[PDB]
Amino acid sequence: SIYQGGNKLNEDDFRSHVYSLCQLDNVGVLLGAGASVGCGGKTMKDVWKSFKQNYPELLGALIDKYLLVSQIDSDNNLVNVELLIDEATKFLSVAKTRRCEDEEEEFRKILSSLYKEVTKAALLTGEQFREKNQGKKDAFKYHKELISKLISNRQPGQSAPAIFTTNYDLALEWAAEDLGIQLFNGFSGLHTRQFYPQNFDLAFRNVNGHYHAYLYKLHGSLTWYQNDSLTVNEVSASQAYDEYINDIINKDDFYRGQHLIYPGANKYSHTIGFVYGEMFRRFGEFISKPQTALFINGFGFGDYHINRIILGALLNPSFHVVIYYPELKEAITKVSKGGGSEAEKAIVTLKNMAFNQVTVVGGGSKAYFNSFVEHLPYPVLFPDNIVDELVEAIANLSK
Amino acid sequence: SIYQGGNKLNEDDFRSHVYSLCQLDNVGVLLGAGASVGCGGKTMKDVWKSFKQNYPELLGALIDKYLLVSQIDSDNNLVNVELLIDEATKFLSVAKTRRCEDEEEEFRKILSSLYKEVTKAALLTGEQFREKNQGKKDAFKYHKELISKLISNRQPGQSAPAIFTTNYDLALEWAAEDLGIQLFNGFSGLHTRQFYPQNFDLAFRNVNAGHYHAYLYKLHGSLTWYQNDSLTVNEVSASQAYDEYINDIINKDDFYRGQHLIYPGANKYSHTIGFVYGEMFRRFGEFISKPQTALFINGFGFGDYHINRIILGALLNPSFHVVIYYPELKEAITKVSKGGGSEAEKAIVTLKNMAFNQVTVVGGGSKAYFNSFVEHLPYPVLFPDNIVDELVEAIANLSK
Amino acid sequence: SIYQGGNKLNEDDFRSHVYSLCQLDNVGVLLGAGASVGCGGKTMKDVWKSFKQNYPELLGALIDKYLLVSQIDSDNNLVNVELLIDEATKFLSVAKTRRCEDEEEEFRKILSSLYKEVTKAALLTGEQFREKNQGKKDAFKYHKELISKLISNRQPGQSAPAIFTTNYDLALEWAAEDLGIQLFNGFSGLHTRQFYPQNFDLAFRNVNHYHAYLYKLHGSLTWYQNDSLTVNEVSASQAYDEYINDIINKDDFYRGQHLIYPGANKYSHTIGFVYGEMFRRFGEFISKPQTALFINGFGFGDYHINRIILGALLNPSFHVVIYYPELKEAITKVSKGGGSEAEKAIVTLKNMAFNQVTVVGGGSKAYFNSFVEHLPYPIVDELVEAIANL
Ligand SMILES: Nc1ncnc2c1ncn2[C@@H]1O[C@H](COP(=O)(O)OP(=O)(O)OC[C@H]2O[C@H](O)[C@H](O)[C@@H]2O)[C@@H](O)[C@H]1O
Ligand SMILES: Nc1ncnc2c1ncn2[C@@H]1O[C@H](COP(=O)(O)OP(=O)(O)OC[C@H]2O[C@H](O)[C@H](O)[C@@H]2O)[C@@H](O)[C@H]1O
Ligand SMILES: Nc1ncnc2c1ncn2[C@@H]1O[C@H](COP(=O)(O)OP(=O)(O)OC[C@H]2O[C@H](O)[C@H](O)[C@@H]2O)[C@@H](O)[C@H]1O
Repeated sequence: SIYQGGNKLNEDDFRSHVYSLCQLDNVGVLLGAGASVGCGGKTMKDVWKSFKQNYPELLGALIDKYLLVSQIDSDNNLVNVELLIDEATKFLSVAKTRRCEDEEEEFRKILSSLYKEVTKAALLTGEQFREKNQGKKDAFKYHKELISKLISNRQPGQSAPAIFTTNYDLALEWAAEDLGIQLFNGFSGLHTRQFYPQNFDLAFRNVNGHYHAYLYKLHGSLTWYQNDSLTVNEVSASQAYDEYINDIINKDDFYRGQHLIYPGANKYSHTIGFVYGEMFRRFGEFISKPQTALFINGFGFGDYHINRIILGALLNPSFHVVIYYPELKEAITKVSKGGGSEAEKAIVTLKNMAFNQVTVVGGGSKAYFNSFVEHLPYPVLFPDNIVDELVEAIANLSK
Repeated sequence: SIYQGGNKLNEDDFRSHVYSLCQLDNVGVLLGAGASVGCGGKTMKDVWKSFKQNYPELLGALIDKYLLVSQIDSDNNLVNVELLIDEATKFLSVAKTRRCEDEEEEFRKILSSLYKEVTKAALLTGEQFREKNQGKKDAFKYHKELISKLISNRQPGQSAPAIFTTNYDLALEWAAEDLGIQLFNGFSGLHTRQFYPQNFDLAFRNVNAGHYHAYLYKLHGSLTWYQNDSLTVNEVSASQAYDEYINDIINKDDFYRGQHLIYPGANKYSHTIGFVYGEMFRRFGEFISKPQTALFINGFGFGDYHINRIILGALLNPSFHVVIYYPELKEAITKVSKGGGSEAEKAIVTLKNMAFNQVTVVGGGSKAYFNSFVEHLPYPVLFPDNIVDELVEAIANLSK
Repeated sequence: SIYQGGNKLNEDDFRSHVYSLCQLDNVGVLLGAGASVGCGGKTMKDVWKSFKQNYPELLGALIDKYLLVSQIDSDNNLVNVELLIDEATKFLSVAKTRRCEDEEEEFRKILSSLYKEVTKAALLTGEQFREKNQGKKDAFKYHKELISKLISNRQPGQSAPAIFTTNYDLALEWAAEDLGIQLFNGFSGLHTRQFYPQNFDLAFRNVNHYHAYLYKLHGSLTWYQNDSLTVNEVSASQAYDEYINDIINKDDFYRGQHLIYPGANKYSHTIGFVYGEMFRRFGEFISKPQTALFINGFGFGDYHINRIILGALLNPSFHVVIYYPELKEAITKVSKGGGSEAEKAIVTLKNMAFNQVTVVGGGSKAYFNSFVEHLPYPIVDELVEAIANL
């Protein structure tokens, strides 16, 4: 269930290790798309089912004329969405050069439908997306505990925690604004909010309140748009819903560059994108510094970039990592049978190393977001220890 | 029924935490109108009960014509005094603007008939208000104990304790004058006492090194303060105050003309002649924005907007600890579970559900009274070997 | 006329004195409603005249039945509307509580008309109010200079400049945003903004870039109190889509205790708390040592600001500079028997025998624009265009 360096580890020692791992100089987390399942989110598996059910006509064309997907994989619902986008874009680009009008519309329809399906699963509240004070609900009660535990475990003279994510939903912002705390994401201004890369080096100070954190979104957001003027703007949720989200969801018009996101395999296709590179540079720079700990939850290991970056970080004798993977036993069994997908071989390789700096936690339902939040400890405000634990010695001498 | 951070803890851990808190850089306390119940005071509910009995026709007119209070709200004892006073003042002002005649005098009578109950309930002793040695009785023992416990625990090179209150009575001055302690109030002189804001930074000093003193802040004025036409604040003794201007209030009727400085109102910013009220709150705000600070609250009912806001906004510091006493706690949770309850019943339950270790809430009914509050305070240890007795700790207890 | 406590000095002495004042520890700038006329602002006189000439049918009722407008002041255009709105709201609340059905609908018309007249003179851009980068226009040019130089004067290790304004229009925010400088106004968040008073003591510092404070005395067009008992804030576009557009382009509709401008709802603690906070912060700043305050665009028509300014003059290190143009006319009016209490208060400061007060009067001598270019002084476009060519 719990492995450290290829061996087996118990529970009490695991808790003691986790407690000691939160006292280092740098602590950070990385949250995937499975972390927001309890708040009302979806998963890429359900997107395929929704697309298949809602659009029964385009699937036939895709499987018949263009041979972009196999029949058995479609029936089993085990197809990769992040890969079909690249093939569809390549097909669209090839046809547009030779002036073939019939194929362009048929591929634009597929792209518009798939993008419409993707965006709808990030609202988390349906039509209630345009209301206010959504952070007071009971669903967003564990994010608040996570933030409180991450920030309360700090000593004066240390650095602030950092949070990395690969989602689009506005759960972290709502949870943080509920408690009245401020997060920094490189934006500033109210009426005209822009992106300034140098706003990541600013911290609070008392002239005569010391509670803040950073937040990096590695794949954009649902409220960021570009006007092609080499600038990026951010607006509120109700403003965005009134502007373009409602039209995209309901009017079923053709998709354009209303909002910038990165669904796909090759992230370098967007040449004029200068945000993605900046965020990944900050991630890589944060990793390299010594005396660092990192907790990973909700990640499916389906990205070449991230799991290629992680592997090279273990040559530093000051980097510790904790990885949660629910369905570990199935992957272990299936790799020995001949092999499986590329996502599972990576996690199997990590488990089998011989360094005492990698820990993998499995166990199905007990390696979820709630359990991960529960494992984090509370600080001890006031540290005799010479007789305090010796009082119970009299009690246990009463056999 | 003791909670911190949403969890629960026992008595021994609570007492150890209380002992730990008392030896910080700064220590303070905040009292309310519930702490004077044991000394002979009364709450606003008794004030309303007396008013409804003593003025039948005024209540009837209010119910029938002016419609300020509904028939169902009054009988079940759920009315409010601050909002009623504010609404009556607004109605009087609009009546004056409309140049009315009967409404003006009727609302003047209504307003003048209300301050009498407050002044009557603020005496704590009755006819013996203008007498000497009032602190020698047995009704002020616990206040003396609290003052002694607060003063004794301090170490050389630290800051003097501070006390805040929202009362009109003199339960603290009588107790402090019996022991010989010299409180600093913000006044000077004997034959003419004036409010100088610059005296809040003065400390005693002996040429050969009495050493015991403390500060007192009254947030809502006092019963012994009157403002002259020269925009000055003067303080007198109890005997002179009783003799000159407060005797006529009880015996006679309709003779209230800004005689004493009190704020029974929900909002005080509309009143634009009071600057001491803004003076005390600056010190209160400055006190709770310093590192290594602790604060105890007892007798407060969370009925003030400004205090609630300033307390809530002060929890963002990482070196602030607070203890709150609130006797009827289970009922508030039960009423909130249905989504209802008053705003006061919601402010307390919101605080209890925080995820920080820097907040503590105590309930239990009769276990969270003023008498029990003083008992939890620890006596200092003088000479401490304390390292060899811990060896004997196991030996001493050998029953079986 | 340019007099310094009753004496006269050349321009060089004035420049040296203002330079010495600008080299103090604490500085502050106070602006009134007269500062907005440089880009499309309006004064009380013009709006009152327009209301008189547009709705004369209900002015007689306001005088005969309610007794709200002084006839002599109305003819002389010497009436305050800010107090009138507050008393109208009080009257409406009293009528609603008393359950007077006939009288309840009467005050809706006057309140709607007053709010329609008020909001027409605060957009400053008309129908283009909901666009972006509106601070880039040439109209908001001297505001950039004022803010930039005020920030530039401050030396390292000292405090930050403060700005007090009575206008309730989005004027300084555009200039601050387009300049590239952050300002703190006691609000935080993006999706749901709330008012936290304790934000006026924060600062920035690079771990390996300054700011300024703004105090809106009477609120703004964006601050509004929703159904919940909390104070919020919205952007210009959202407010325009929500309520600003309707009240200007609708027949008759009134919500009630919803909006928090201009200094209107002071009878509610939830709404009066912010006003009290601004008053307290102003008073606290005024009563600090070695402070210099610059006044401009204020008509001295308030019974509260004048007295609190007068009381603070006890300290020998509190300098006040006033910019009131019509000084010689004031002297001529004072010469005869007739006079006004406001102008008597204004001319009282000229009876001082110490070199701290300096009153500037005349024509262009004391204007909000001219006041801007009195403080001392402290490409990319070509490259941007070259890049934009592709
Ligand atoms: N309740 C739960 N709590 C935690 N983890 C869970 C839970 N339920 C399932 N899981 C695990 O959550 C995981 C679900 O994996 P998926 O979200 O499809 O893969 P990814 O995270 O790489 O996709 C993120 C995409 O978002 C970007 O836009 C890019 O397109 C990324 O590819 C499995 O391990 C489940 O067992
Ligand atoms: N024996 C007791 N010992 C301690 N506390 C007690 C006791 N009995 C009751 N309490 C608590 O004492 C508290 C007071 O009951 P509340 O009805 O809020 O008092 P008020 O209405 O007279 O005015 C209270 C303040 O609110 C106003 O705005 C003014 O600022 C007043 O100062 C409750 O928690 C009681 O349970
Ligand atoms: N270009 C100009 N240059 C100089 N002064 C000017 C200019 N244009 C106008 N003025 C002067 O600007 C002045 C405008 O005076 P008022 O608008 O009454 O002052 P406030 O609103 O700031 O005062 C606030 C109070 O007003 C409310 O009623 C409440 O009582 C508020 O508390 C006149 O003297 C003009 O000559």
